[PDB]
Parts: sequence; structure tokens; C-alpha cells
Amino acid sequence: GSQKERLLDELTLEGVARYMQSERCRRVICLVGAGISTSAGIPDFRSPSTGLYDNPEAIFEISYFKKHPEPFFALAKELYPGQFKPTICHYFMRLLKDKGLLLRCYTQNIDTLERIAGLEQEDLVEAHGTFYTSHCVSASCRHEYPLSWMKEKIFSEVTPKCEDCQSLVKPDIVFFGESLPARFFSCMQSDFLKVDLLLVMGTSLQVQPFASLISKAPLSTPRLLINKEKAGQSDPFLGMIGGGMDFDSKKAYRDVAWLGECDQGCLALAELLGWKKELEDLVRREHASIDAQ
Amino acid sequence: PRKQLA
Ligand SMILES: NC(=O)c1ccc[n+]([C@@H]2O[C@H](COP(=O)([O-])OP(=O)(O)OC[C@H]3O[C@@H](n4cnc5c(N)ncnc54)[C@H](O)[C@@H]3O)[C@@H](O)[C@H]2O)c1
Ligand SMILES: *C(=O)CCCCCCCCCCCCC
Ligand SMILES: [Zn+2]
Repeated sequence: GSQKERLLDELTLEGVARYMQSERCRRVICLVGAGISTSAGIPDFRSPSTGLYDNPEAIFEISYFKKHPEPFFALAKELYPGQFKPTICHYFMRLLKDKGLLLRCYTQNIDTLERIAGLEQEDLVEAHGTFYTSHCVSASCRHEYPLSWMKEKIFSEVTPKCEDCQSLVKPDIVFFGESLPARFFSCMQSDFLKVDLLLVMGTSLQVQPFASLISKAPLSTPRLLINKEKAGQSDPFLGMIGGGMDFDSKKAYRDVAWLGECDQGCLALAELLGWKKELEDLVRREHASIDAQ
Repeated sequence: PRKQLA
């Protein structure tokens, strides 16, 4: 129940692939972040070279947005990509859904690539909101605006204003300082009771409370991390005063770490599972379709 | 809890 039993035959990608092929594994939760859309032209924060942090969190604090909203709309013009193509990792999460293996994708990302890849609302907890819709900030109005409209205003370089009441129109994201959506808490309440595999991709696990989601799995739920760096290990100091990631100690029993590009790592997993051709065809067919329209 | 780097 809260007991530590080993379900992977070994702490490797192949271990995880065998486990996923088994009956015990029916219900997968993905946790994802900016690492899964870096190769889609959207920078993360923590990457030395191409990360936003140095190319700083003020521009995403509410109290600074509240005072000065212009710098953020200016940034969003900058980073607003020329076209929206999801990555191999996005489409890997697609295959999961289509094979009825995906219970939920919990995402820190606000880029909508998960929906474009064809994850539905039901499948998706967008824990930091999204640019998909936008709303008026005026509580008496709260008129809802699509991404097509929001883009017209950001690219126009006019601060978006509601056409009914002329209030600021806000993209629908959770800034730092703001409370997460309710549906995040109530989904977590239910999902982590019944998760069979915890798959974690392209996140540093530094933003709370989203990071604490890994400790909500049952203690015998395997957890696979696909990322450029280990993440989610208990800190030696903050731990001093639980359920962090343990890939390495002699007490490792269920946590695996594949370190590299998510696109390669997901492509590797897919191949073990005999989904490689299915993945290539999907990505290629979906990207061509995006190129056509 | 609110969003925070931590
Ligand atoms: N795409 C977006 O929506 C976006 C982009 C940047 C920041 N953010 C926001 O800022 C916070 C960032 O949290 P985070 O942990 O996702 O980002 P982060 O920068 O804090 O962590 C990113 C992690 O992914 C790794 N990584 C980056 N590119 C990778 C790749 N191609 N393959 C494998 N690993 C890769 C990094 O090495 C790091 O471990 C969140 O609140 C999020 O909403 C969002
Ligand atoms: C909380 O994490 C705040 C989220 C803002 C950080 C990401 C910056 C937005 C860049 C995307 C541009 C537009 C994509 C549709
Ligand atoms: Zn309004």
C-alpha cells in the first residue's frame, strides 16, 4: 500500500518497457515541462545558452505584471513561434492516449502543443494555465478571447484590451504568486490513487506545488525521468528537515533516469515497445498536415 | 499553495 516493493525487473529503459507491456500497467501519468518544447523553438528557463533566465522571474510575477504588463506582452511577441509543431515527446503522449494508456498529462507548459498534438481537455491538466484562451480581468465582464485574437494584439504591439469594457485581457496563465486552477487539486486527488507509471519529461521539478506531484504517487509506482539532467532527487540540506527521486543509492527500487534529449529518449522507449514506426508516421503525418494548412 | 520557484 505504502510499502516499497520492486515492480521493474531492472532499473533501465528496458525494465520500464517490459513493465508497460505487462498487465499491472494500465494507467500512466505524464508530468512535463519546458524541456519537451525546447526542440519546438520555445526556450526553457534553466538551460545555460538558450534559456530565457539569461537571454529575471519578475516578468512572470503577478505583482509586476499587475503594475507593468507591457514587458510580458513584448516578450510573448518575441517568443511567439512562427508555427506550432509539437515534438516527438508530445506525439509520444498522443500514442499513449490512443492506446488508452494515458490517464492524464499534467503540464507546466502554457504553449498548447499538447492540444495541437491532439491531447484533449479531459486528458490535460494545464497546471500553469495556457495561451489557448484569454479572459478579461474585470470580474463583471470576463469575456473570453481565443489565441487568434490574442496573437493579433501581441503582434500588433498594442496591449490587449477587452472590446466590451476596455480592461486588460490576460492570456489565462498562472503567473508566479497566483493560485493554481482548482481542477489541478481535484484531479491530483483522484489520479494519484490509481497511477501505475509516473513518466516525467523535460522539467527541473523546481516549481512548486507542481513538483510535489511526484511524492503523491504510491510508493511502489515506477517513475521514469526523461531529461538532460537528473531532477527531483531530495536535496541534502532541505531534506535535513519526502518521496524524492532515487535512481542511484542501494535503496533504489523503482526510479529510472534516461539522460538526454526527450525526443531521443521517447523515440528509444517507443522502439522497445514496438511503436517506433507508429511514432515516425504520426509525427511525419501531423507535421506535414501542419505544413499544408 | 501558489506558484513559486522552490
Ligand atoms: N514552454 C513553456 O510553456 C515554458 C517555457 C519556459 C518556462 N516555462 C514556465 O517556467 C517554469 C519552468 O519549469 P520547467 O522545469 O519546465 O523548466 P526549467 O527550465 O525550470 O526546467 C527545464 C528542464 O528540462 C531540461 N531540458 C530542456 N530542454 C530539454 C530537452 N530538449 N530534452 C531534455 N531535457 C531538456 C533542462 O535541462 C531542465 O532539467 C514552469 O512554471 C513553466 O510554466 C514554461
Ligand atoms: C509560469 O510559469 C509563467 C509562464 C510563463 C513562462 C513562459 C513564457 C511564455 C513564452 C511562450 C510564448 C507564446 C507561446 C504560445
Ligand atoms: Zn472585459
